[PDB]
Amino acid sequence: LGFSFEFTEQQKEFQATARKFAREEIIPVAAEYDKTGEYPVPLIRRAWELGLMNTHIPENCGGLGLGTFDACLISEELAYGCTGVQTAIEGNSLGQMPIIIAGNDQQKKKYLGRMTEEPLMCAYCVTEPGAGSDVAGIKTKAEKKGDEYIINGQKMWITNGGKANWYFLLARSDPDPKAPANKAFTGFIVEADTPGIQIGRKELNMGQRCSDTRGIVFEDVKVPKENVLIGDGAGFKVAMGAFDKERPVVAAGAVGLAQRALDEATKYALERKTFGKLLVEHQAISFMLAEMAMKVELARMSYQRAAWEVDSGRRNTYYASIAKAFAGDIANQLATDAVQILGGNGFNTEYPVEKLMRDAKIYQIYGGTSQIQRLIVAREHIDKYKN
Amino acid sequence: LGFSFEFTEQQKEFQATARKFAREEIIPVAAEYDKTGEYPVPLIRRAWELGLMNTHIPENCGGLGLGTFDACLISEELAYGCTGVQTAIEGNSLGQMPIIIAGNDQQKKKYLGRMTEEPLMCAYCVTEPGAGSDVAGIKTKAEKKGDEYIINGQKMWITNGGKANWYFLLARSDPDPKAPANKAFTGFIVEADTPGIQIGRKELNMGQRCSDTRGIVFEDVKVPKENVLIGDGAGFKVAMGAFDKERPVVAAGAVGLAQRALDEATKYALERKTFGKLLVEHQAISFMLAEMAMKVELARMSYQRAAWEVDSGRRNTYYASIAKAFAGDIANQLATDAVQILGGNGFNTEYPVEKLMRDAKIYQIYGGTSQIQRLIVAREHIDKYKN
Amino acid sequence: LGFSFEFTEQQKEFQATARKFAREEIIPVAAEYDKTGEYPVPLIRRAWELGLMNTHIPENCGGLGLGTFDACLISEELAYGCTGVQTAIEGNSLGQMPIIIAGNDQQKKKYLGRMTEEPLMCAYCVTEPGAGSDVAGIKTKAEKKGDEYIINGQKMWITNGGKANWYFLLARSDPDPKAPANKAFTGFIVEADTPGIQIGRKELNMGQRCSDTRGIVFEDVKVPKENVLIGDGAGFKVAMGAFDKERPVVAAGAVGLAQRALDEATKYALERKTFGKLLVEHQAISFMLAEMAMKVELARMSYQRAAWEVDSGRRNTYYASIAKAFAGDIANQLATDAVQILGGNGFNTEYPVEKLMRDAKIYQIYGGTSQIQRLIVAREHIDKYKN
Amino acid sequence: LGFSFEFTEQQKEFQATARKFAREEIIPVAAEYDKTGEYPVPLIRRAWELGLMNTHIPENCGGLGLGTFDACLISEELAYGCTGVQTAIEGNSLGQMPIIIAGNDQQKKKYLGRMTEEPLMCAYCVTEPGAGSDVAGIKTKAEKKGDEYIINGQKMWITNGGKANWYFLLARSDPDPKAPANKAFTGFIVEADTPGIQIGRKELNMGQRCSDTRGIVFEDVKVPKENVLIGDGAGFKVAMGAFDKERPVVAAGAVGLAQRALDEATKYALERKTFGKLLVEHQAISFMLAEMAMKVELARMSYQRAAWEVDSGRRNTYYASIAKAFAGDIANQLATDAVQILGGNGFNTEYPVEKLMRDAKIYQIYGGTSQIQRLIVAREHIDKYKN
Ligand SMILES: CCCCCCCC(=O)SCCNC(=O)CCNC(=O)[C@H](O)C(C)(C)COP(=O)(O)OP(=O)(O)OC[C@H]1O[C@@H](n2cnc3c(N)ncnc32)[C@H](O)[C@@H]1OP(=O)(O)O
Ligand SMILES: CCCCCCCC(=O)SCCNC(=O)CCNC(=O)[C@H](O)C(C)(C)COP(=O)(O)OP(=O)(O)OC[C@H]1O[C@@H](n2cnc3c(N)ncnc32)[C@H](O)[C@@H]1OP(=O)(O)O
Ligand SMILES: CCCCCCCC(=O)SCCNC(=O)CCNC(=O)[C@H](O)C(C)(C)COP(=O)(O)OP(=O)(O)OC[C@H]1O[C@@H](n2cnc3c(N)ncnc32)[C@H](O)[C@@H]1OP(=O)(O)O
Ligand SMILES: CCCCCCCC(=O)SCCNC(=O)CCNC(=O)[C@H](O)C(C)(C)COP(=O)(O)OP(=O)(O)OC[C@H]1O[C@@H](n2cnc3c(N)ncnc32)[C@H](O)[C@@H]1OP(=O)(O)O
Ligand SMILES: Cc1cc2nc3c(=O)[nH]c(=O)nc-3n(C[C@H](O)[C@H](O)[C@H](O)COP(=O)(O)OP(=O)(O)OC[C@H]3O[C@@H](n4cnc5c(N)ncnc54)[C@H](O)[C@@H]3O)c2cc1C
Ligand SMILES: Cc1cc2nc3c(=O)[nH]c(=O)nc-3n(C[C@H](O)[C@H](O)[C@H](O)COP(=O)(O)OP(=O)(O)OC[C@H]3O[C@@H](n4cnc5c(N)ncnc54)[C@H](O)[C@@H]3O)c2cc1C
Ligand SMILES: Cc1cc2nc3c(=O)[nH]c(=O)nc-3n(C[C@H](O)[C@H](O)[C@H](O)COP(=O)(O)OP(=O)(O)OC[C@H]3O[C@@H](n4cnc5c(N)ncnc54)[C@H](O)[C@@H]3O)c2cc1C
Ligand SMILES: Cc1cc2nc3c(=O)[nH]c(=O)nc-3n(C[C@H](O)[C@H](O)[C@H](O)COP(=O)(O)OP(=O)(O)OC[C@H]3O[C@@H](n4cnc5c(N)ncnc54)[C@H](O)[C@@H]3O)c2cc1C
Repeated sequence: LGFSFEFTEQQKEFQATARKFAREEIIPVAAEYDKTGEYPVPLIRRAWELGLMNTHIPENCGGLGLGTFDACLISEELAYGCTGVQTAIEGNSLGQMPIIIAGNDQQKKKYLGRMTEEPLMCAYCVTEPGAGSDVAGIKTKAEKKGDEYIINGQKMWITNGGKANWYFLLARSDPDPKAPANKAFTGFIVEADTPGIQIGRKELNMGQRCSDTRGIVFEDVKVPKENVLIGDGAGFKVAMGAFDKERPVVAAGAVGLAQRALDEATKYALERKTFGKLLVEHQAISFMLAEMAMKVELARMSYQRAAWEVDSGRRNTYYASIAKAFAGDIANQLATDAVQILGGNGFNTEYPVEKLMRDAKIYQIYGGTSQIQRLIVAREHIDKYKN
Repeated sequence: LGFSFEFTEQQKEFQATARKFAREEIIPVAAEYDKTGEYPVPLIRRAWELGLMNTHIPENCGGLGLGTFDACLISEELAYGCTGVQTAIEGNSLGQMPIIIAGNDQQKKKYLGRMTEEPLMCAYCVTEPGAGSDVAGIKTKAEKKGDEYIINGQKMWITNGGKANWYFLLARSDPDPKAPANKAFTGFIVEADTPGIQIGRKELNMGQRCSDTRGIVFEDVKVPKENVLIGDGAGFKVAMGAFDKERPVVAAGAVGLAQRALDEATKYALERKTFGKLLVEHQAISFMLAEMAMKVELARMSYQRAAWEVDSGRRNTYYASIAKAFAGDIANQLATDAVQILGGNGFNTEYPVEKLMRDAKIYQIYGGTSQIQRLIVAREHIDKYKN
Repeated sequence: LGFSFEFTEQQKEFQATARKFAREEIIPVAAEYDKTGEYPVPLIRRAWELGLMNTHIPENCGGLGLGTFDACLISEELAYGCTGVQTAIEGNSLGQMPIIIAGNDQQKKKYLGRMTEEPLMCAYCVTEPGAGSDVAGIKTKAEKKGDEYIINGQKMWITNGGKANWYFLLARSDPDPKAPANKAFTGFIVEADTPGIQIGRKELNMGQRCSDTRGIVFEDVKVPKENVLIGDGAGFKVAMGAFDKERPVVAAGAVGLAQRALDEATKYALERKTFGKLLVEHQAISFMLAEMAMKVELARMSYQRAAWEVDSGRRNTYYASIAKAFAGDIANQLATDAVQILGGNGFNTEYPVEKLMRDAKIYQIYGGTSQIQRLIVAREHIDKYKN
Repeated sequence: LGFSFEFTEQQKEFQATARKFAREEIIPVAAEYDKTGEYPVPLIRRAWELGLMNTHIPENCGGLGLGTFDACLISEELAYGCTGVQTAIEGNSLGQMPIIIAGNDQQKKKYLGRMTEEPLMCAYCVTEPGAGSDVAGIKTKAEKKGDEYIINGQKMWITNGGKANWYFLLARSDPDPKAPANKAFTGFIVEADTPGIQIGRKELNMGQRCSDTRGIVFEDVKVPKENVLIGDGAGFKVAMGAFDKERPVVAAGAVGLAQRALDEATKYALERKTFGKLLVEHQAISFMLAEMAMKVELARMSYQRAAWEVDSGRRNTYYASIAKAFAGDIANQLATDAVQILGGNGFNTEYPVEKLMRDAKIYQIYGGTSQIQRLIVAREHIDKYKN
C-alpha cells in the first residue's frame, strides 16, 4: 500500500551486474558485431554466467525464478549496450514464456531444466510470411496422427531461429476455417533437431544485425502429443499470455536504446561549441535534450507499471500495450534526434548514434506493431465504458 | 520495499469522497458558474467541510497533515468536475505552502490554524504586470522602516486575489540591482485587512471563468517585521520551494481535465453512428481514443512520481517539472480531440467539451509555462553530465 | 506555360481593398461583436457596397463574375479581421454556388440577381440533427406532387440560416434506402417566406458567435416544381460540386486567422522582455515563430493551388481537401501558439489572441472535418494506383 | 502575369527524360550501388550525355543555361530513383554555382567549359572538422603571397572531394579576428591536383553510401590571384549566394525520396492483406497514406516557389530555407512510414523502403540542418516586422 518507486536491494544488485556488463563488456564489441553481423556467442555465454539470461525459469528447474519487473529492469541495461545482443538473450525468455505459464511439471523440467544447466537458445515461432500482426491467420497445419502430430508449414522472422535447441510452435489444428480463434490453434514445443525442419538463411536487416533472424520450414514434422502445451486448441490463448508477459521487457529494450541516445547526444552537446556558445547553450538544443529526457523518463515508468501490473497478478494487456506503443515510438524519436545533434558526425559510421537509429525501428514492428498496440488499447479502453 | 502502484486504504477513502463530490456536487453546477463567472462559494464551503481543502495544514494545527501525494489524488477528482473550482481551492494550498515549508510555530498557529476554523481563502502573490516566468525580475519592493517593512508595488493575475483573508507576498528587499536572487528577495505574510492595499477588478479570462483572478496594487503597506518568513533574502529560496512542492498538484488537475475530456468523448463515441457504424467502429476514431487514454495514463504517472519524490524528502524539481510540462500539454491535446469527436455538437455551449478546451489552456501558462518547464528539465538533466 | 506565383494588377487591387476594410472598419468592432454576438449587419452592408461579397454571380446575372481564386484572396484578407464576419459573408457564396453551377438561366437571374439588388442572405441546408459528415444519411424528405415538391424535415447547424431570403436544400427523394447517393438526393432552391418553414433559435458557440447559426424545421414546406436545380435525384452531386468549389475559401478563411495569429504574436515578441531579452531573443521563441511562418506559407500555397485547379476547369477535389485539411490543422496550432507567446495576456479577453483561438476550432469540423478530408485525399490518391 | 502551376513544354520534356532515365536505369541498380558503394560512374556519364547534369552552365560557355526551376524539376526526378546518384550529379552544380554568379568571364570559360566537353566533376569545399553550420567559423588560412595566394588548412565531408577536377574553396584571408564575415573570407577555384592537396579516404555513412564523400587537407597550396572569384574580402557573401540558389534543389530531391517512399508503400498497401482485407481498407493505413501525400504535394510547392522567386530575380532566401526545412522534415516522416506499412518486410534489405530511411536522415543535416534552416526563417520573418 502506498506508491513506491524504490527498488529492493536484490533488484538493485541485478541492475548493477547488467549495467557493468553492458558498459565494460558489450559496448566495445557492439559495433564490431554490427558490421560483421556475427552472432554474439561470447557475450551470451557471459550473460548466461552472470545469470542475466533465463531469468524467468522457475527455481525448481535450477532457475533464478525472477519476476517480470526484474527482467525489464535488466533488459533496459543490456539494451543500453546493444539491442541486437539483448534481443538474442530475450529470445530465450519469449520462447520460454509459453512453457513457463502453461507447461506441466514434466515439461518444465525437461525443457527449462536444460536451459539452466547449458547455455542453450530457443525461439518463439508464430509469425508466418502470410501474416504476423493478425496471429489468427497462420496456416501452419498440425495434423493429429495417433500419438503425435504432423506439423506442416513455414515460419518467418524468427528470433534465434537458426540457433535454437527447441522451438515453441503455434499451428492450426482445426481444419475448419469457420473455427473460432479461441479453439482453432494449438501450441507445441518442438525440438530443433527434428527430421523435417529446414532452417533458412540469415536475413540482412537494417537494425539488429547481430541477432539471428531467419525463416524456418517445417515440412512433415512429427511432434509427440506429450509436447502439446495445454490441450488441443488452447494455443492462441497460450500465445496471447506470452506476449502480455513479455511486452514490458520489449518496451524496456526501447528505453535502453533511448537512454543510450540521450547519453550520446548530451555528452556531445556538452563538448561541441558552434556559434561561440556551446551546443547545449543554444535554447533549441537544450529544449531538444529536455524533451529527449522527458520521453525516455515516461517510457521508463510505463514499462515498470506494466510489469508490476503483471507480477501483482493482474491482467496487464492494457498497460503493456500502452508501454510498448509509447516506448517503441519514443525510442525512435530519441534515436534520430541524437544523430541530429551530432550533425555530420552523427550520420557517419564511426559514431555510435547512426547504429542507434537503425536499431530503433524494429521496436515499432516486432512484438506487435505500434498500430496493433493502439488497436488493443482502444479495445481495452472502450470495454470499460461499453454497457 | 519494491515498486507499488497501490493506493493505501486512507487514500482510497479520500479519493472516493473527492470523486463522489465532483461527480455529483460539482459537475452539475459548474456549467452555470462558468457562464456567470460567479465565485463558487458554495462548492468551496462544502469542499472545506468535507476536508478536501487545506489538506497540508499540520495535524497539530487543526489540519489533516496530508502529503503532496494525497493532495494530488484529491485534486485530480475536483478538477475532473471543474478546474475553475479546483484552481479556486488549490490556490489556498499554494498560498499556505511557504508557511508550511518555512514558517515558524507562531506564524503557523496564527495564519494556518485560522483556516481550520472558518472557510477562509488566501493567495500567492508573486507575478507582476511585467514579470512572470522571470521571478527575479519583480519590482515590488519592501524597504525596512524600524520594525516594519513598507511595501510599494503591484501584483498581477493573483488567484483568489480579491477573496482572500491573508496573502503570501514576494517582494524585492535589496536595493542594489546586482544583488543575487538568493538574497535579494523577501517573502512577507500580508493580511488582506491591511490598509494600503488597492484591489483591482475581476479579470475576464476565457478559461477557468468562475475562479477569481485579479490584480492587487500595494501603495504604502507596512508589514510588521514578524511576518517575514525566514528573513531578508530568504524570499527567492522560499518561493522556489513552494513552486516545486506545489507544481505536481497542478499537473494533477491537468490530468483531471484530461480524464474528463476522455470520458465525455468515449461516451459520445459509443453514441453517434455515422456511416451505418458507430464512431467507436471507425479506426480513425478508435486510434484517436486509444492515444487519448495513453496521454492521460502517462501524465497521471508523472505527477504521482513527482509527488512520491517530494513526500520521501527528495528533491522533486526535475520530475515536478517533467510532470507539469507533460500533463499541461497533453490536456490541451485531449481537450481539442474531445471537441473534435463531438464534431458540430462539441463547438456548442450546450456541450461540456468546448469548456474543456478553453480551460486546458492556462495549464501551459501558469505555475510555470511549458516553456520554462523545458528550461528547468534541461538544467536538471545536463548537471548530471557536467564534470 | 511555366509557373507564375504573381497576382494580376486586377487582383492586387481587390487584395488592398479587402485588406483596408478588414484592418479599418472590421477589426475594432469585431472585438465587441464577439462579446455581444449580434449579427454584423452593418459590416455586411459595408462589404456589399464595397464589392467584395457576392463575387461569383455571373456578369450576365448582375454579379462581377469573379472566381474562387479571387474569392480566396479576398476572403483570406477578410478572415484576418474576423472569421465571424467572413463566415457571415461566405454563407452567401456557399448558398449561391449550387444555384450558379447547376441553375437554369431563369433561376440564375431570378435568385442570384436580387442579391445584386440588395444585401440579401442565403443559407446552405445540408446538415441535420442526425447527420452531417454522412451526407448520404440525409433523412429529409421531398415528395413530388407532379408540379410541386413537398419537403418535410429538419436541418440543424445552418450558418446564415436565420437571415436567409432562401436556402439551397438537399433532400432524400427515394424512400427506398437502397437508393444510390448519386441518384437518391434532390436539390431545391426554397424561399424562407414559404409556409411551414419554422426557423430555430440562435446557437451559442465557442467561436464565431457573431455569425448567425441555427436549425430549421421544414414543417410542410411546398416548393414549386421549377425549383429543382438539375433533376429529381441529381442533387447529391450539386452539393459536392458546391463544396469542392467552395473548400479553398474556408481554408483561405483559416489562413486569414493564421496570419492574424502570426501578426499578433510576433509584435508581442518584439516588445515583451523576460530575462533582460525581448521574447524574440530566446531561440525557443524565434524557432516557434519560424514554424508559424512555415505553416501559413504552405497553407497559403495549398489553397492557391486548389482555387486555381477549379478555375482552370480541372476538378480540384484532391488538392482542395488537401488544402482544407492542412490549413484547418495549422490554424489551431498557430492560434494556441500565439496565445502562448502572450503569456497571461494571451489567456486574457482584453487581448485579441483568445478570440482567434476559439474561432479556429470550427475550421476542423464544418465544411468537411479534418478527418473526412484525409478520407477523400486517400481516396483520390489511391485510385491513381488502383485498378 | 498571373498565378499558374502549368509547366512549359520544355520542362515537361526534361521531366519525361529524367523520369525515363531515372526509373529505367537508376532504380534497377541503385541497390547494388548501395551495397557496394561504388561511385556510379556509368550513371554520372549517362546523366552527363542526357543533358540533365550541368544544366546551369550558360549557352555561350557550352551548357544548356537552365534556371533553378528546371534544375529542381530534374533533380526531384532523379531523387525518386536514387538520392546517392542524384547527390553526386548535384555536387557538380554546387561546386560551380559560385562561378556562375561570381566568376569573371575568363574564369567561366576555363572552368565551366572544361566541364561541358567531358564528364568531369567538381566539389564545393566549405565544411571543416570544427565548422560546418557556423560558416564564419572556418579557420583555413589563405595568405596573400604578393602575386598569388597560398592555402593552409583542411576541409571535411566534401561531397565528391576524391573525384573533383577542381574545387571551389572558402578561406579566411583577414587574420585580424575583429574582421567581420563581410570581409574576412575569399573564394578560390583550385585545380584538384595543385601540389599540397592530400585528399583523404572515402567516408562511410549511413545513407548516400555511393556518393563520394571525403575530407581533404591543403598543407601548402599555391593558387593564382586570377582564380580568385570576386577579389580579396568577398567570400562569405559568395558561398551564401550559392547556397541560396542550391537549397531549393536540395529541397526538391528530398521530395523525390518522399515520393519514392510514398509510391512504394502505396503499392504494398494495395497488395498486403491482414484482417481479411488489404491494408488500404484499414483507416489507420489509409489515413497514413493521405498524410504522406499531403506532406509531399506541399513540400513540392515549397521548392517550386522558392526556385521561381530566385529565377524571378528577387531573393528567395526566406523561401529556400522554408522549402529546405519542410522538405527535409517530411522526407524523413515518409521514409519511416514507408517502412511501417511494409512491416517486418520494410526492415529487411530485400526491400526499397529500408534504404530510403537511411538516405533521408542526411536531408536534415546537409545543405543547412533543420534548426539552422529555422533560424533563417525567423531572421527574415521578424525582420519584415521590426522596421
Ligand atoms: C522478448 C524477446 C525479444 C523480442 C523477440 C521478437 C518478438 C516478436 O516479434 S514476436 C511478435 C509476433 N506477432 C505479434 O506480436 C502480432 C500481435 N498480434 C496480436 O496482438 C493479435 O493478433 C490481436 C490482438 C490482433 C488479436 O487477433 P484477433 O483474432 O483479432 O483477437 P481476438 O478475437 O480478441 O482473440 C481471440 C481469443 O483470444 C482472446 N484474447 C485476445 N487477446 C487476449 C489477451 N491479451 N489476453 C487474453 N485473451 C486474449 C480473445 O479475447 C478471444 O477469446 P474469446 O473471444 O473466446 O474470449
Ligand atoms: C492550479 C493551482 C493553484 C494556483 C494557480 C496559479 C499558479 C501560479 O500561476 S503562481 C506561479 C507564478 N510564477 C512561476 O511559476 C514562476 C516560474 N519561474 C521559475 O520557476 C523560475 O523563475 C526559473 C527557475 C524558471 C528561473 O530561475 P532564475 O530567475 O534564473 O533564478 P536562478 O538563477 O535559478 O536562482 C537560483 C537560486 O535560487 C535557488 N533555486 C533556483 N532554482 C531552484 C529550484 N528549482 N529549487 C530550489 N532552489 C532553487 C538556489 O538558491 C539557486 O542558486 P544560487 O544560490 O546560486 O542563486
Ligand atoms: C465559412 C462559411 C462557409 C462554410 C459553412 C459550412 C458549410 C458546410 O459545413 S458544408 C457541409 C459539410 N458536410 C460535408 O462536407 C460532408 C462530407 N461528406 C461527404 O462528402 C460524403 O459523405 C463522402 C464523399 C465523404 C462520402 O460519400 P458517400 O456517402 O460514401 O458517397 P461516394 O461513394 O463518395 O459518392 C457516390 C457518388 O456520388 C459521387 N460524388 C461524391 N462526392 C463527389 C465529388 N467530390 N465529386 C464528384 N462526384 C462526387 C461519386 O463519384 C459517386 O458517383 P457515381 O455514383 O457516378 O460513381
Ligand atoms: C547539392 C548537392 C547535395 C548537397 C551537398 C552538400 C552541401 C553542403 O552541406 S554545403 C555546407 C552547408 N552549410 C550551411 O548551410 C550553413 C549555413 N549557415 C550560415 O552560414 C550561418 O549560420 C548564417 C548565415 C545562417 C547566419 O550566421 P553567420 O554565419 O554569422 O552570418 P550572418 O551574420 O547571417 O551574415 C553575414 C553577412 O552575410 C550577409 N548574408 C547573409 N545571408 C545572405 C544571403 N542569403 N545572401 C547574401 N548575403 C547574405 C549578411 O547580410 C551579412 O552582410 P553585412 O555585411 O551586410 O552584414
Ligand atoms: C528482425 C525481426 C524479428 C522478429 N522476431 C520475431 C520472433 O521472434 N517471433 C515472431 O513470431 N515474430 C517475429 N517477428 C515478426 C513480427 O512479429 C511482425 O513483423 C509484426 O507482428 C508485424 O507483422 P508483419 O511483419 O506481417 O506486418 P503486417 O501484418 O504486414 O502489417 C503491415 C502494416 O499494416 C498495419 N496493420 C496490420 N493490420 C492492421 C489493422 N488491422 N489495422 C491497422 N493497421 C494494421 C501494421 O501495423 C503495419 O503498419 C520479427 C520481425 C523482425 C523484422
Ligand atoms: C553526405 C554528406 C555530405 C556533405 N557534403 C558537404 C559538401 O559538399 N560541402 C560542405 O561544405 N559540407 C558538406 N557536408 C557537411 C555538412 O554541411 C555538415 O555536417 C552540416 O552543416 C552539419 O554541420 P556540423 O556537422 O558541423 O554541425 P555542428 O555545427 O557540428 O552542430 C550541429 C548540430 O547542432 C545544431 N546547431 C548548431 N548550432 C545551432 C544553433 N545556433 N541553434 C540551433 N541548433 C544549432 C545543428 O543543427 C545540429 O543539430 C556534408 C555532410 C554529409 C554527412
Ligand atoms: C488565470 C491565471 C491565473 C494565475 N494565478 C496566479 C496566482 O495565483 N499567483 C501568481 O503570482 N500568479 C498567477 N498567474 C500568473 C502566472 O503565474 C504567469 O502568467 C505565468 O507564470 C507566466 O508568466 P507571464 O504571463 O509573465 O509570461 P511571460 O513571462 O511574459 O513570457 C511570455 C512568453 O515568453 C515565454 N518565455 C519567457 N522566457 C522564455 C525563455 N527564456 N525561453 C523561452 N520562452 C520564454 C513564456 O512561456 C511565454 O510564452 C496567473 C495567470 C493567469 C492567466
Ligand atoms: C458554426 C457552424 C456552422 C455550420 N454551417 C453549416 C452550413 O451552413 N451547412 C451545413 O450543411 N453544415 C453546416 N455545419 C455543420 C458541419 O458541416 C458539420 O459539423 C460537419 O459536417 C461534421 O458533421 P457532424 O458535426 O454531424 O459530425 P458527425 O457526422 O457526427 O461526426 C462526428 C465526429 O466523428 C468523426 N467522423 C464521422 N464519421 C467518420 C468516419 N467515417 N471516419 C472517421 N471519423 C469520422 C467526425 O470527424 C467528427 O470528429 C456547421 C457547423 C457549425 C458548428
